[PDB]
Amino acid sequence: EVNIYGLTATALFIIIPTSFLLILYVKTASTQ
Amino acid sequence: EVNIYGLTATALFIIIPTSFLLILYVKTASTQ
Amino acid sequence: SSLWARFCEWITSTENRLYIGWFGVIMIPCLLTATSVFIIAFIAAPPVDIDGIREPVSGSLLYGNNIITGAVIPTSNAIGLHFYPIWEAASLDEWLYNGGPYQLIVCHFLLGVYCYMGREWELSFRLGMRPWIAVAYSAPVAAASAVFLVYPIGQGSFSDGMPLGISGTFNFMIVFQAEHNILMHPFHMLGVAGVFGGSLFSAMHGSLVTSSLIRETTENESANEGYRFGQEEETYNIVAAHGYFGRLIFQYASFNNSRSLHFFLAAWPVIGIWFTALGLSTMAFNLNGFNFNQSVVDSQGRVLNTWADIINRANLGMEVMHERNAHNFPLDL
Amino acid sequence: MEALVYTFLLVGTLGIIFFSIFFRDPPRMI
Amino acid sequence: MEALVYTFLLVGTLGIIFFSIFFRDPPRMI
Amino acid sequence: ARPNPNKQVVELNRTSLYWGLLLIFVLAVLFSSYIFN
Amino acid sequence: ARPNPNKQVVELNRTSLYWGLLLIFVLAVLFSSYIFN
Amino acid sequence: GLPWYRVHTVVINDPGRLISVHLMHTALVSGWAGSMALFEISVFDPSDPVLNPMWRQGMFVLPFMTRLGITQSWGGWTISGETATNPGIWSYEGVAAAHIILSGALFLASVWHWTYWDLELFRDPRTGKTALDLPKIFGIHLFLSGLLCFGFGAFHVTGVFGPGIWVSDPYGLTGRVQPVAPSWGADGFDPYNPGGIASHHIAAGILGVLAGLFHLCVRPSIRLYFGLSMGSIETVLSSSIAAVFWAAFVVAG
Amino acid sequence: AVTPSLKNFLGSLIAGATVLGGIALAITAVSKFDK
Amino acid sequence: RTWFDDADDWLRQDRFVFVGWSGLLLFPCAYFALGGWLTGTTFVTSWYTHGLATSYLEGCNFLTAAVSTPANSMAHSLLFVWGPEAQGDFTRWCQLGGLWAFVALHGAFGLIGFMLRQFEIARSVNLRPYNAIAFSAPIAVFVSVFLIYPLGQSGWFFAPSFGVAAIFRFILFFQGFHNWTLNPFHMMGVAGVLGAALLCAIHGATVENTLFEDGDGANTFRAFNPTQAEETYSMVTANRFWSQIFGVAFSNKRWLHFFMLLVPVTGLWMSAIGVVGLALNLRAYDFVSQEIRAAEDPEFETFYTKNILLNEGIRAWMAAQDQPHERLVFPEEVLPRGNAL
Amino acid sequence: FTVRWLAIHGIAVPTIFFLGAITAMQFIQR
Amino acid sequence: ILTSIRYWVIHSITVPALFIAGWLFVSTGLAYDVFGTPRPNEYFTEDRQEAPLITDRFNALEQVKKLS
Amino acid sequence: PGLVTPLGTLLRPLNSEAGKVLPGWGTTVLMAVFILLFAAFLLIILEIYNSSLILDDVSMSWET
Amino acid sequence: ALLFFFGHIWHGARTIFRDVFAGIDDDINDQVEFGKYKKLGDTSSL
Amino acid sequence: GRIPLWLVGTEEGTLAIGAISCFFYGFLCWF
Ligand code: CLA
Ligand code: CLA
Ligand code: CLA
Ligand SMILES: CCCCCCCCCCCCCCCCCC(=O)OC[C@H](CO[C@@H]1O[C@H](CO)[C@H](O)[C@H](O)[C@H]1O)OC(=O)CCCCCCCCCCCCCCCCC
Ligand SMILES: CCCCCCCCCCCCCCCC(=O)OC[C@H](CO[C@@H]1O[C@H](CS(=O)(=O)O)[C@@H](O)[C@H](O)[C@H]1O)OC(=O)CCCCCCCCCCCCCCC
Ligand SMILES: CCCCCCCCCCCCCCCC(=O)OC[C@H](COP(=O)(O)OC[C@@H](O)CO)OC(=O)CCCCCCCCCCCCCCC
Ligand SMILES: CCCCCCCCCCCCCCCC(=O)OC[C@H](COP(=O)(O)OC[C@@H](O)CO)OC(=O)CCCCCCCCCCCCCCC
Ligand SMILES: CC1=C(/C=C/C(C)=C/C=C/C(C)=C/C=C/C=C(C)/C=C/C=C(C)/C=C/C2=C(C)CCCC2(C)C)C(C)(C)CCC1
Ligand SMILES: CC1=C(/C=C/C(C)=C/C=C/C(C)=C/C=C/C=C(C)/C=C/C=C(C)/C=C/C2=C(C)CCCC2(C)C)C(C)(C)CCC1
Ligand SMILES: [Cl-]
Ligand SMILES: [Cl-]
Ligand SMILES: [Fe+2]
Repeated sequence: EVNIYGLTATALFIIIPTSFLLILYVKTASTQ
Repeated sequence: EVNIYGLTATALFIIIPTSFLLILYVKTASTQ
Repeated sequence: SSLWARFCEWITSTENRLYIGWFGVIMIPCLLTATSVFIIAFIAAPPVDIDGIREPVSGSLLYGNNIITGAVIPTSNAIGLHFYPIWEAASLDEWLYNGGPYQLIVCHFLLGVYCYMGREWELSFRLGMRPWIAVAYSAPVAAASAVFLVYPIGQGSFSDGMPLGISGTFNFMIVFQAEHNILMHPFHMLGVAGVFGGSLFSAMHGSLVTSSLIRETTENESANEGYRFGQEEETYNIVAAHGYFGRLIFQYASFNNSRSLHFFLAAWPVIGIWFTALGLSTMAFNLNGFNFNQSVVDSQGRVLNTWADIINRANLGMEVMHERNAHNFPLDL
Repeated sequence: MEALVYTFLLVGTLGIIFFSIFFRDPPRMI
Repeated sequence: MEALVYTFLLVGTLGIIFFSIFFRDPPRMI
Repeated sequence: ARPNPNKQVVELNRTSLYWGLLLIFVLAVLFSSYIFN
Repeated sequence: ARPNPNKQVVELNRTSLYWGLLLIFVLAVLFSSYIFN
Repeated sequence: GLPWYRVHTVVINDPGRLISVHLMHTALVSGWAGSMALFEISVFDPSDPVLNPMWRQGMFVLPFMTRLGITQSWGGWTISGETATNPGIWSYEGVAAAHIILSGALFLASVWHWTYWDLELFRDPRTGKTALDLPKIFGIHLFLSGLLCFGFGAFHVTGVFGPGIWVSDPYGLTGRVQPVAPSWGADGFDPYNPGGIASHHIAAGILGVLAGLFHLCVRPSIRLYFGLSMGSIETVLSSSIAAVFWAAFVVAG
Repeated sequence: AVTPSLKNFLGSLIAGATVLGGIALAITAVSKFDK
Repeated sequence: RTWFDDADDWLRQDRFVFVGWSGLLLFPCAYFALGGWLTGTTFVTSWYTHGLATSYLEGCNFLTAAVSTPANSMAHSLLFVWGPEAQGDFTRWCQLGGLWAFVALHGAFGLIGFMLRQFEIARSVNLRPYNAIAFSAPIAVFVSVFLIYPLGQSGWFFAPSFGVAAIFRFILFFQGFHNWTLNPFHMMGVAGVLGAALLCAIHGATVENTLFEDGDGANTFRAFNPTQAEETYSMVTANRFWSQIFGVAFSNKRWLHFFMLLVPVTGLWMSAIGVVGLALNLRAYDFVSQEIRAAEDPEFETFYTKNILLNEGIRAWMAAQDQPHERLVFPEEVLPRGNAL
Repeated sequence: FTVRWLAIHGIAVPTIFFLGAITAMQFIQR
Repeated sequence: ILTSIRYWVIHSITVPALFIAGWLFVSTGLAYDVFGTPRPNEYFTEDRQEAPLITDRFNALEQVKKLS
Repeated sequence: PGLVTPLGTLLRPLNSEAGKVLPGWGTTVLMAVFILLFAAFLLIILEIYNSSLILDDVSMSWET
Repeated sequence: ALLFFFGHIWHGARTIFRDVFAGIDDDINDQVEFGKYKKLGDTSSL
Repeated sequence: GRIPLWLVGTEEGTLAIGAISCFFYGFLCWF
């Protein structure tokens, strides 16, 4: 049986550091 | 039965527009 | 200098951010009490006998209720109008069974909102405005006190007050229509006209002012940067807006005075809500709605039917099903 | 399980209320 | 269910490879 | 002109940040009970 | 001094963007089979 | 400083980048088409079409392929129950994979225009500004739409060169894919007559070709030109959204 | 082969044309009268 | 010069009223909706379709008069005066309930003419067209409850009749058959309506209360020049007021009036979407979880499971006289009794 | 004529007819 | 809105004419036959002691005159 | 002075006619005639589909 | 469909009102009077 | 001079009050 929690853990570990890096990149490339 | 699809839908509808607004706010408040 | 003088100067200062004043010393702790009881009782309240007929009713999130169905259950009918605090109860597993936190939260929330109205007077007087914000705030205070205090006094039980929840609000409203026929009551139609006219007048004024904003910015950036804060220039051409409205409908239904327009905005929905606030208080004392049963009669003597004679069937259907396990004697609910 | 989701959403709404009240931009003059 | 997650992760890795190759910053001179 | 003469900047202030986050959480609080059913 | 004399700026270029995103997806591709089990 | 709700207004006056985002939108729609087709194949159960039809299973984009005649998969099973030998190129999975290939191709087409947007088509040869000739563009597009409409009605519907469409028993028992005889009398407007759908596009594409060539040739009046602001571009968007939601109530009804 | 439905129908396409013609004639009767 | 020039000279000449290029629609296509509603409430019965005597001529009052919907056997015909159901016989056309289909389908163009007249004066007097986009929301409401709802639901009979005591029947119709209460789109709608009614009272009781000092007497209405370059209410003072009482407070009276524009139209559009979803009978009726738990465990009894058991009591009592074309007469044993309440 | 002439008459002309009708309804000796 | 005295021949004479016409349009009972509403002893025929029920669609002009 | 392609040389006369429009009325009255015919066509098919206009060859029986 | 109705109304407004897209001009005249100017802004016969 | 507008409005108010009083009288026991 597939995990109840596994797809949630996968999607969270995808989306959270991705958004964390996108914030910093857009803040950086805004100035220059 | 609980919507295991539904909890992922809840978490995605939380995190995606939140990150979308945070990118724009940090880009805005970077300059000023 | 003195302790009391320095304390009064601090409490009537206008530089602390959220103002306090002298009504604030009852507004702040009492509403914090009501909030701190309500958040706990919305989450982890045990089931409550609302009926006094030994049938507990689940209302909290932990016992199989979501956000819509979650509610703080009102007090049992055997408790009546008796004041029932924590210290008169036996245990906290006995206070929560007989409609505990509703009795506390309602009596806290009312004393909170009256002192909040006093605070809205007090800060206006401390700044030097004209004092009539509290008069306008008197309308939802009346609308809260009519369903939380006046109607349970009239019915003689705290059971028939409004349950503190989304799905409980509608079970208050439908049974109120069943026993009192609120739609066929002229105060309630005045309140419906109040809320619909308030929405109309808000959308109309917010259209006719936004449609006359003076161009001060470009067309790439925001249209809200044209108003620098704390200026002296009228950012909307009220002459052109009034001319547009006069061409649109009438020149003798003018309201050319901006101050007359604002008096009309302040007095339409407030007087709209005041009549429903009286209407609930009148229906609390069993002064009923209208009644057009069997009005249209033919020349023989038989009974014809109208829309009132269909609403009578719907209210019979509600009435023979509300409070299904209590009523034995054929009337007085 | 879903009760924790409900409680998290209510507490997050109250937190955004808190930060909106206290950590706003100051409405500044001329 | 999980096969779609596997395929999505592999295709996303290949997409980041594609954007890294073609949409890099130009390595510029003096 | 090879560089774009229409590169323009998005802008989103703190008031709009609070409005957007409050909108998303209020929508979540409302629809979550019906989604979980 | 009431305003902070140490307000400083974070900086993250496009090379580091690609490295971070590739790291996150490679970690996901590796651990996803063991998480799903 | 633009607000967040008008960030696509930087391509009001940049038609190559406008074509680039048209291409990217088309690629995303085709990508949804292919992915939904593959997911619906993987969920779909062909076990018994007598008591477990397609619509009990919640199947969505497969009763459009079956509607326009795609009745066979690579597994060998068909819709009515028997098996067919030759699947050909065009099975369900082949249609899905073709849409994925379209998605990738339109992606790579979308990259090229915004990389090289500054060509010399999008330039007034007369005076030297960046305009576009909207009635002639409309004549071209209406001519193309008429050609595809006429070809679809003539060949693929009536079974001249295409394989036809699903025309069924009205009592819902013995439906199959058939070439359709286009009827031209008064029964062509009865919407329970597939000959009406057949004879529709034959007239529709011809009239569209005629009107498209008409707009390629003639030029409008100054009265209607200033009255509708045809030099602007956003009047086309306002007219197109109108036509689209007029179509939507028809396809819903 | 005209049914009674089409019979009473075509009078409506007559009548709406008469209404719009009455509108247009009411425009011409006073517009070019004044100018 | 030519035609379409003197016809633009006139229709845009100014008088007391303003007829225009869409006033030529609005004034003829409306006012017959008003006349038809007044005619149906005063003179015209409803004895044949419903079974209800609902006219001023039949003893009803202003509350209980309604231009009534046609019977269910007139399924979705447009019900013209001439044609396959009335054949031009005007008395039979009024008896068959054609007046409702006159007034509704005739004033649906009245709304279009009014919004285009509102759109045309805003081009004549050169102003921004934000007054036009607000009136689209009651048009969406009118279409959603009077037009799209009876189309996909087997009859014009299942439509709110033009009256006062008939709208109440329509409200209890939704409350007892559809459970329109539990619709999140209706939650959006009541939030929009009631918040707009809030913010109207707030702005009205704020602006003329933080007012400046121009006149001499206490009658502050007599101290306003309509041709004025100054202000009339202290924005800084009201900002400090509502900032210290409530917390967040506005600072931009562009955004204030735009927010007053934006709230009730958002509420009414987000109610119209739910009325569409109810027209397709995708109602917000019972859940899964509490029902499968309450069938197992008897003593559960939430307000939810009381509202469902009350709506069943609505739907089993009102139907046998609400819709006679079903031809059903319930015995008294079948009805939800409650054991002698 | 005049548009003002028409807007004065053509609304209020059937009004007295309907008011006399309603008064006759009310004085129906039923 | 105050410019009117005008005790006028066309104005002040024709208003009671419309009033008496609206009176007689009901009191003669003509409106009942014009718009088809029943009279207080005509709701129930002796062969039909119920509300009427319009059954079929295309023959309604033949059915309502039966129901009268 | 932009970018030059063979398609840029081919399709350029299509993007050549920058704003040449007719003085006067043009084909406006004929356009109005076609619009009225299209409105009558939609009214025809709407009343057929509602069966407020019964024909001979139109069955509307869900049985063909 | 119902949402594209509103989108169409918005773009139909914003197409025609391009010149006054972001605010009225500083010099709206005295043509907002009731009966003096006998035509709403058009200059054919005043 | 003319008959004044207040004297017109008083008589219009009496015409309103009489018709509304007859409306209540026909509301009570008439149909
Ligand atoms: C055919 C569809 C279509 C197209 C091509 C456009 C195009 C445009 N609109 Mg528009 N609009 C549409 C439909 C459309 N609209 C509809 C239906 C509405 C009514 C709701 C509006 C309401 C509207 C307003 C109110 C405004 C525009 C504006 C604009 C312009 C800039 C857009 C921008 O930067 O916003 C960027 C917006 C976003 C990035 C927000 C996107 C987030 C959404 C809400 C969630 C994602 C949706 C999701 C993917 C599902 C959609 C798929 C499918 C179902 C459609 C642009 C010309 C602006 C304008 O006039 O320029 C000044 C403007 O202010 N539009
Ligand atoms: C601008 C005003 C206006 C508009 C838009 C409408 C619109 C409508 N009316 Mg209406 N009506 C009006 C004024 C108007 N009315 C007036 C003034 C009266 C009082 C006499 C009425 C009395 C009335 C009744 C009694 C009824 C309607 C009905 C209707 C509806 C259906 C009509 C139909 O099928 O005809 C369709 C008409 C056309 C398609 C127009 C024909 C155009 C074609 C293309 C012919 C081309 C023009 C033609 C050649 C004439 C030109 C003359 C030439 C010499 C220049 C429709 C919504 C019916 C209704 O309410 O439905 C229940 C109904 O029974 N109307
Ligand atoms: C609420 C209705 C409504 C409103 C207010 C508007 C408003 C507008 N539309 Mg519009 N439109 C609508 C519905 C509406 N539309 C519908 C349903 C369609 C069909 C898809 C269109 C198609 C459309 C196009 C194609 C264009 C507009 C344009 C415009 C703009 C210019 C005004 C104009 O020429 O309109 C025209 C007037 C109307 C649409 C109102 C209808 C008036 C006629 C007389 C009704 C016909 C009655 C008919 C005879 C009844 C018989 C049928 C009945 C029996 C069922 C304006 C913003 C133009 C624009 O934005 O560019 C500048 C433009 O090019 N519209
Ligand atoms: C005021 C003017 C009034 C004019 C009135 C008359 C209008 C007619 C105008 C001419 C229209 C011609 C088209 C006629 C097609 C009839 C369709 C039909 O009947 O379908 C039916 C036919 C018959 O087809 C068969 O019919 C059978 C009937 O049972 C079956 O259905 C079969 O399945 C079906 O295949 O379909 C066809 O085969 C049509 C194919 C013919 C197409 C010819 C190709 C044209 C190529 C043009 C090349 C142009 C080159 C120049 C461009 C250069 C590029 C730069
Ligand atoms: C066991 C029970 C547990 C109970 C826990 C209770 C939790 C709730 C406590 C509230 C915490 C949040 C507010 C604290 C921040 C604050 O004080 O503002 C910071 C400012 C700063 O003032 C400045 O404050 C200075 C003091 S300080 O150093 O800055 O703190 C002072 O010197 C200066 O004069 C003045 O300008 O304080 C004031 O403006 C007034 C102080 C009192 C206002 C706070 C009470 C308001 C609560 C609202 C109640 C209604 C809510 C209903 C429920 C939703
Ligand atoms: C008058 C001309 C009008 C043409 C309108 C064409 C509109 C565009 C259609 C493109 C999609 C085609 C539909 C799928 C078509 C399709 O699926 O074909 C299918 C087929 C390939 O698949 P298969 O042979 O395997 O068929 C499947 C079965 O055999 C197996 O069971 O293609 C052909 O053999 C010939 C196709 C010719 C198609 C010609 C189109 C290309 C040339 C067009 C040039 C026109 C220029 C006109 C200038 C005036
Ligand atoms: C003293 C104790 C009593 C007060 C305590 C309660 C305070 C309530 C504070 C409301 C915070 C909302 C912030 C809005 C976001 C915000 O910060 O707005 C900020 C905004 C600031 O306006 P500005 O002039 O600064 O904007 C300038 C422009 O550039 C952009 O607008 O203020 C408002 O418009 C007031 C609107 C309040 C609307 C409040 C309605 C919220 C309803 C409740 C939603 C949550 C549901 C609760 C259920 C769990
Ligand atoms: C949330 C939600 C929403 C929205 C939705 C949407 C909008 C979706 C979309 C989705 C999508 C949008 C999908 C798609 C995807 C795509 C894909 C998946 C594809 C990709 C591509 C590929 C895979 C390709 C590759 C390639 C290249 C590039 C090169 C060559 C080779 C090839 C071709 C292979 C709504 C509210 C409305 C509803 C409900 C839900
Ligand atoms: C049917 C029909 C038609 C139409 C006709 C018309 C056009 C009509 C009109 C009508 C009208 C024209 C109506 C009106 C009505 C109204 C009335 C009758 C009024 C009443 C009122 C009163 C009674 C008063 C009230 C009040 C006020 C407001 C003031 C003070 C006092 C009180 C409050 C009481 C036609 C043939 C086309 C077609 C077919 C159908
Ligand atoms: Cl009792
Ligand atoms: Cl209950
Ligand atoms: Fe205001």
